[PDB]
Amino acid sequence: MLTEGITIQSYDGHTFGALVGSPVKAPAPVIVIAHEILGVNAFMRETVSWLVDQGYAAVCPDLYARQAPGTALDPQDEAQREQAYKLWQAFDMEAGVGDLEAAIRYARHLPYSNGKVGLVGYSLGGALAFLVAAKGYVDRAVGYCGVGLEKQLNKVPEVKHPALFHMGGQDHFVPAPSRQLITEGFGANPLLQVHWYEGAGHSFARTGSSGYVASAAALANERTLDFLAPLQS
Repeated sequence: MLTEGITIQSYDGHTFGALVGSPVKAPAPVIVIAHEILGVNAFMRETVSWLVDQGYAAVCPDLYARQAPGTALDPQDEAQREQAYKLWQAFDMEAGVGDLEAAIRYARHLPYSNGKVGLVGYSLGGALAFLVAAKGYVDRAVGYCGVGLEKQLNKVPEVKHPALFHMGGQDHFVPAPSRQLITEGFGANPLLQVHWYEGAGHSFARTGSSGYVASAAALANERTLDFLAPLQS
């Protein structure tokens, strides 16, 4: 689901929609949410609503618009999971970073903006969040469950704004040697944080998922809110 009439235009003229939640009170910092491999779906709607309740505005851009506009897949359904995997496989990461850059500029100039922008990414979006942190487009970035971080380590010293990552300790995408590489590499830059959630796998924070772990999701989300709080007026 997207907000009717909202259009954001990127570096190369491509345009894309977004789900937008205005803040309870103006002004407010704006959080750009980078979605999972499933597009702008029920969990994005819930995440928008949560951040608004917590004193933010939120913008969740349609990052699959270069492949199939309006993707919104329900992970309960096998056919929709399959569609999600196929879209992810073909996803252009560099274009996603450019699209996020455009969504960030858009967020910055919203009328109720207090001038500060954060980004929160999940799954596909958690990997995008690290790339955005390396580019330095936002004041603070958060990624949950990012895949392939261990292949992006040479970007660690490029990070010049705080970024926080939450990773399941049992995430099959991140086996022991990858966990050790990420732990050692990110630890060299004190602007980065990476927290591991023992006994939690991938999607440990996605309500409704068979991988959801309420205690781990609780701790991660609390740390997220405390990390974003300094953006507030």
